[PDB]
Amino acid sequence: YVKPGGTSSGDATTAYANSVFNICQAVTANVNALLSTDGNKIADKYVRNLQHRLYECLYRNRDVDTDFVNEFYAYLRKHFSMMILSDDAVVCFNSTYASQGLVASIKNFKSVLYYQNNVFMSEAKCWTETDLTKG
RNA sequence: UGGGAAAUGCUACGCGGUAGUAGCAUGCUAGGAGCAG
Repeated sequence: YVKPGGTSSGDATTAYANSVFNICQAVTANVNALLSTDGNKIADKYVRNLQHRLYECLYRNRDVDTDFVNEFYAYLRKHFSMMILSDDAVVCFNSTYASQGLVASIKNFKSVLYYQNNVFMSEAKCWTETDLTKG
């Protein structure tokens, strides 16, 4: 037969490929969440200036810009920490930021998967934990 | 007339080598089993 696509199982680099794909999904959810917030009601200038610079570096500038890449990566490390196995993830994220939609949430992931993978994540499958004593 | 070396044995000490014994740690290999995505 002819396999249209998708990963096989019996090769040697499946776990690493899935991990990279997972990280890409998370980062693009964060980018989408940040750019769809009205800039007239943001917090201290820093983040709103960051949003402006982000749109510029995304759609206007042609080649790569190293410093802003470093800055955004540092921001993500500050407010969005991930531990990643092959397609299994746990995220510890600042809640007050996600309240105003400055970082990801489950609705952003649902939208990203719907338009980038052609599957519909049902929110009854994910889980959200408020306490930190229990892991 | 206020001058002494070696060959033998004993004992003690240390080193070296040899063997045997025991312990410790590790590195490899092989075998078998279990868990996870």
